[PDB]
Amino acid sequence: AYTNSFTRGVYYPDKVFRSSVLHSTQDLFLPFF
Amino acid sequence: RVVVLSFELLHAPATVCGPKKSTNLVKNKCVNFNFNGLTGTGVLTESNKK
Repeated sequence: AYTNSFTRGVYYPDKVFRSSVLHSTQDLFLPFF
Repeated sequence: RVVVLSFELLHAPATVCGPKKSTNLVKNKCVNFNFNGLTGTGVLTESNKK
């Protein structure tokens, strides 16, 4: 009936390449767990 | 008769571009570049950024 979601709801918010950086973005994401 | 042309700012590879002709590319030199309307000055080099 129901299960526990996990770290699966993460998508690339845009098409810009970034590396070795922690980037803060606000978008419509699936809440963890 | 009204037609409003809505332009969606570049983010992805562009396919509908203006009449500006391209030129050849020169590496390892300070150049004034314009890539699909994105402008700037700098030296263009080879990279390992995947």
